[PDB]
Amino acid sequence: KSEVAHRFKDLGEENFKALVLIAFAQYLQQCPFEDHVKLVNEVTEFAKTCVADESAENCDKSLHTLFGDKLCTVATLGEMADCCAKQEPERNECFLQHKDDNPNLPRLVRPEVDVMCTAFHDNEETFLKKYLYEIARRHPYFYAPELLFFAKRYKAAFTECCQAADKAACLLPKLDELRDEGKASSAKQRLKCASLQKFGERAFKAWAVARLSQRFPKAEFAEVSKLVTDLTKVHTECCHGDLLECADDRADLAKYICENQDSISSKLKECCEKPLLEKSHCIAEVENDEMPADLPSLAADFVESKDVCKNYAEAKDVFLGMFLYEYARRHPDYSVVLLLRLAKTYETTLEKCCAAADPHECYAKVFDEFKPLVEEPQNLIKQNCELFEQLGEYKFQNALLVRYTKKVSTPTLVEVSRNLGKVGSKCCKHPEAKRMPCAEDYLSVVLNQLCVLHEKTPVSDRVTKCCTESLVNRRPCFSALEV
Amino acid sequence: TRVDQTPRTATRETGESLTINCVLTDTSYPLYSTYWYRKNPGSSNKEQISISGRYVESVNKGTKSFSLRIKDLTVADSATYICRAMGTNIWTGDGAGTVLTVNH
Repeated sequence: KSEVAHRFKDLGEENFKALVLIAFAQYLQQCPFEDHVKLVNEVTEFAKTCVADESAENCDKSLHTLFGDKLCTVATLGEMADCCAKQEPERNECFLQHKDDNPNLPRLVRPEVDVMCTAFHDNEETFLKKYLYEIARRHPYFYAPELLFFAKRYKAAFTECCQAADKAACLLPKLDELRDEGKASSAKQRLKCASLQKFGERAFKAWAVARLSQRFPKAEFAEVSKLVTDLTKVHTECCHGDLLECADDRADLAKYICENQDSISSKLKECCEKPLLEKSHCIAEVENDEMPADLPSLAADFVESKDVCKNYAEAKDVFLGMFLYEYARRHPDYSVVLLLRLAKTYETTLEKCCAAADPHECYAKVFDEFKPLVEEPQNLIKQNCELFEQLGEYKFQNALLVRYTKKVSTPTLVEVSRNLGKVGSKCCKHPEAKRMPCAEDYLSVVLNQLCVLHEKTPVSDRVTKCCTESLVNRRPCFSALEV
Repeated sequence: TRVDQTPRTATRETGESLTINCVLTDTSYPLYSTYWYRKNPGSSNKEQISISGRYVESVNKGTKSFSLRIKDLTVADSATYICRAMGTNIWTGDGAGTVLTVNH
């Protein structure tokens, strides 16, 4: 068995080469493009011998072994050099701990449109690989498969814009959009990795159950659970640097989903017709399916049933998972974090009540405890959207700027405040029912990015406390801070 | 963590039986629930199987093994059979399937 050969066969040469490039660039963030090209070509040429013959020398070695050896060969020739002196699995772990989100790299200075377009024409392959490298090294936790989709979007932008009247008018703006989308996507991918990386699956899986249940309300719990399992695998591998395995697994998941649309969602047809990278991206951004017609209240199964405590005790995670699935499928208007706070509240009540002589009497009005929790984000959005609507984006940003600076580096405060002003502009324009999911979910990203930035240089204490305390309670912690 | 389903192909004649044997492997977690599904020939939807009458499930949580036996085999049965296992952590996985063909 040759893993490299299997991955090459499944991914195809072009995708294999791009993924190897991203993988190296995300670790050797400091190395020149040409260094990475050499490495990729060498790896690819070797992979081909394995494809031709799985019994060829070294073909049976693990991807981590082969990758580390390739990287490490370069390194012997600061701290990065130390990882190279370690053996697998310590070596991979070491490299993973050394993916620094921001050891600072100078912002990208784009050539002039005429120069770019000409370079695009002269050598599309190298030109596109160059960009792949630039993005990857600047964003080490950027979800690999997604980077491949962005690359095809960049290729489309150059294809269309380089044969337009005003190169810049067409191209420069698209590039700006892609850059912005890219940074956003990378921030989301860091949030997911941070949960997996520290806490492990249960935190990620909880988030996944809630999100998938809102998205696929008609799907059965077992189906949602299966999808969370598959997604956890993809995400785990990508997060730890198992890029090829992750990419192939994502392709396999999209395929599974498309072959089981009738058991998942009625909104997947359009995506399942798309090309392999475009299909997975579409599925990932698919709008929520309409929820089933007459859904009963959760009261019967989660409050009235005699088996509440029995079902909880037997398999707590299963029971809580079911609660989260039932509540989420019924509430696409809630943020995922709100749903997680409701499940945590339910968990704490059951853990307390089930120990009582008469559990039912104890947890009989649990749903009442939910009301204040739901209202807090709801009112916070109302007041802020109303303030935004009266101030405008700029003045709004400045009000947030002063508010947060008063509570707790100026460049960071400016950037975050600007982005927060945009949340307002983006989300407040949406109907009340859709405001929470977009606001709270995007804010959780912006705050995680702020946490990361504080993490590299911990000068403040209040922020670290809120950042590492509870992921679900990050915003309320932070939001509730005083001057 | 994986679920191994055997046999992946089967052909029986009318009036016979079929036993599909599934195993939850590569996990440290216990087996909680089991699920059996039927995907009709030329179908884009799998419906869950209510274990009754001809359908007989045999569970062994220690071996983490579960099997389904179909008593009387008819042409109508010709379909793809999928087994799903759920661990106590909710890790949910599917066996690779069984393509059974019933002939007369």
